[PDB]
Parts: sequence; C-alpha cells; structure tokens
Amino acid sequence: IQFTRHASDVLLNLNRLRSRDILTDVVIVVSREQFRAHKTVLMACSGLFYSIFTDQLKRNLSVINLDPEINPEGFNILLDFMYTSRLNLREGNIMAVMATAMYLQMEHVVDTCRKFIKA
Amino acid sequence: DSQIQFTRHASDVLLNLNRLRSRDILTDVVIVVSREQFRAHKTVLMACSGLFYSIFTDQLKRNLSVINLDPEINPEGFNILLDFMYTSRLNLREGNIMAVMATAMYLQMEHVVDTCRKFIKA
Ligand SMILES: Cc1cc(C)n(-c2ncc(Cl)c(Nc3ccc(Cl)cc3)n2)n1
Ligand SMILES: Cc1cc(C)n(-c2ncc(Cl)c(Nc3ccc(Cl)cc3)n2)n1
Repeated sequence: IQFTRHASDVLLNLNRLRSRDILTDVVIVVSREQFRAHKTVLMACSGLFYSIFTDQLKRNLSVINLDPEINPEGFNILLDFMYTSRLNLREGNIMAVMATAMYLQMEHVVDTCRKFIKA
Repeated sequence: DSQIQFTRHASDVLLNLNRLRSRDILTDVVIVVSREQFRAHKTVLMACSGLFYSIFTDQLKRNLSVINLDPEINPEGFNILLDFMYTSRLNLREGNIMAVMATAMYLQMEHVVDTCRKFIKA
C-alpha cells in the first residue's frame, strides 16, 4: 500500500521541528548569519553537506562555516527549499541562488535557476 | 516572488533519509522491541509517530539513545511500521495485520490504523 501524501507530511513535520528548534544539531554560518538545521535534512538535499557530515574532520562540529563568497539570502532561500520543496526566486536574487546551489551541489536547483535566468 | 514547486523533492528527501538509515549514517537512537534492535533517526520517528513525537519533545527523554517499547509490542509489527515511516510503503498481510494495527495504535499513527481497518474489512 502506497501513501501518496506521506513524504510531504514527513517534510512538513521536519520543517515544524526546525521552526521549534527541536533536535537541530548544526548551525550553518554564512557571512556571520546563523541558520539552525538538522544534519540529516542537509545531507539528504546537498552533495556538499553529504561530504561535510561524513568528513573525518568536520562530522562532529556543531557549527559549519560556508565559504566567504556564499550569499546568506541565497542560502536562506535554499534552506527553505530543502524543508518545503518550494523555491522562492526574484530577478534580483536568482543569480545568488544559482551560485549558492552550485556550491551546495544541488544540480536540479542549479538547472532550474539557469533556465529561468535565460528566460 | 516567483515560486517553483519541486513535486518529487519530498519523496527524494525521504528516499535519501532511508539510504542514510541503511548505511547507519547519523542514526541517533536504537528502538528496542523484545530485545530486537532498530537503528533510526529521532526526527524521522517524530515526524511519523505521535508516541515518538511526545517522547523526544519531552526534555527529560530528548537525549535518550535507547528507547524500550512496551512489552506487548511485536518487533515484526514495529519493523513493518519503521519501513513505512522511511518509504511510504506499508506491507500488510493476513499474518501480520493484527500485530501491525496494534503497533500503529501504540505508536499513534492513526492514518495507518485506518488503513489496517480497511484491510481487515476488505
Ligand atoms: C544511491 C544514492 C544516490 C544518492 C543521491 N544517495 C544519497 N543517499 C543519502 C543522501 Cl543523504 C544523499 N544526499 C545527497 C544529496 C545530493 C547529492 Cl548531489 C549527493 C548526496 N544521497 N544515494
Ligand atoms: C501543529 C502541529 C501539527 C502536527 C502534526 N505537528 C507536528 N509537528 C512536528 C512533528 Cl515531528 C509532528 N509529529 C507527529 C506525528 C504524529 C502525531 Cl500523532 C503527532 C505528531 N507533528 N505540529
């Protein structure tokens, strides 16, 4: 038996845990801005976080600092996407979202941004 | 803002969380049922079950690394439900239906309980 709403229900509940700061186990720092999250959700969405949270050096760190070129607004848009399946874009931030998704190794998001930029 | 909906995203997240469970990556709790051990992610358990949600939101129990389920709970019934939590697939059959329904009632998974009731009535 297949429950079509199950995965979206799980994601909705994970986003509720994030909003309530329940079992968040990492702070992602982007140009001093802090983002509280679940390492499992981050690894499930990003090639970069899969690498970081399996990394012998970084796996137990409670704080991860992204490279200094990374845009905090771009990161916030992508973190919201990870937990909701909804990507919120504007003409003024789409390039920063694309650059962030490239860094986070989120190819389908990169491709979606790229196609919208060309359109 | 322009809003793009990724309709397969939620399913891809769940698939990847199940892959982490399979490889025992970031698992932070062992659920013990009649001494049978089940490794899982607390957040996934909370997202699927009223019982787990109440256990890990409770600050006294939030950091427990082992949770023992009530003695009346069948490990096979729990295994079916744990697989459902991580896959959206519920493997119901005549031989396990009573045990699966009883476990879903205990775990407070009312949608699954309803599905079990429909299976018995069919
Ligand atoms: C066979 C298989 C294929 C994938 C993508 N797996 C997998 N399993 C678990 C996780 Cl958390 C995860 N995350 C993740 C996401 C984005 C990127 Cl580019 C890389 C890896 N990916 N497994
Ligand atoms: C306002 C609100 C509504 C829900 C369903 N919330 C919620 N948020 C987060 C989680 Cl993890 C969670 N799990 C969960 C699942 C099964 C059962 Cl019976 C009870 C609660 N439930 N919050």
